[PDB]
Amino acid sequence: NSGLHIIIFDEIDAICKQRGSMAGSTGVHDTVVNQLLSKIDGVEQLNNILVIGMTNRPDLIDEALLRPGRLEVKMEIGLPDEKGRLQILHIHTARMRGHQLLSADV
Amino acid sequence: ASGIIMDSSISKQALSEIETRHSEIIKLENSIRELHD
Amino acid sequence: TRHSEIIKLENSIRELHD
Amino acid sequence: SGGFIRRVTNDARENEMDENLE
Repeated sequence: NSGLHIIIFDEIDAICKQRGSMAGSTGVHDTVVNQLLSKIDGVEQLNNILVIGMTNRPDLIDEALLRPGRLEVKMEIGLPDEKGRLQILHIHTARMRGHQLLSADV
Repeated sequence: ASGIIMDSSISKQALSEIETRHSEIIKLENSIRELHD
Repeated sequence: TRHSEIIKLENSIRELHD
Repeated sequence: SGGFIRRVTNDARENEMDENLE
């Protein structure tokens, strides 16, 4: 009956690179990954968390983390097409058109 | 010439010397309070 | 030096009390 | 008798203390 807790990692490819790639760079860069893995899904179980991650280089993250049960839903956001551009231009000119600051020949 | 490295650090609680013993001056104040009484 | 001064103070206090 | 507090902690708090006792 618990609530919901949200965590938002930003630029997750800065601390979660592949294990054994650089000897942990003096150790910390490996123990960090091990602790995170053990915490997301371990012997004890949690059912009221949600973790969101973002990155521009998605082929560097550790494989043992991108498996079902840890980070399932992977999504790719790409450039829009004509209808998308029309919708984006419609979103960002509502306030002007509301107060009549936009000419009638646009 | 490979170079440009880093390191980690630890600490130590070196102020082991006790201080509680010299702070139990209450009894002398009690005796002098009795004297003033 | 602790013992001498502490005992001296105690002696003076006890004598005053008595 | 030359002092009353063992200055294991140094700091001013001890010093004044001692004088007062004397």
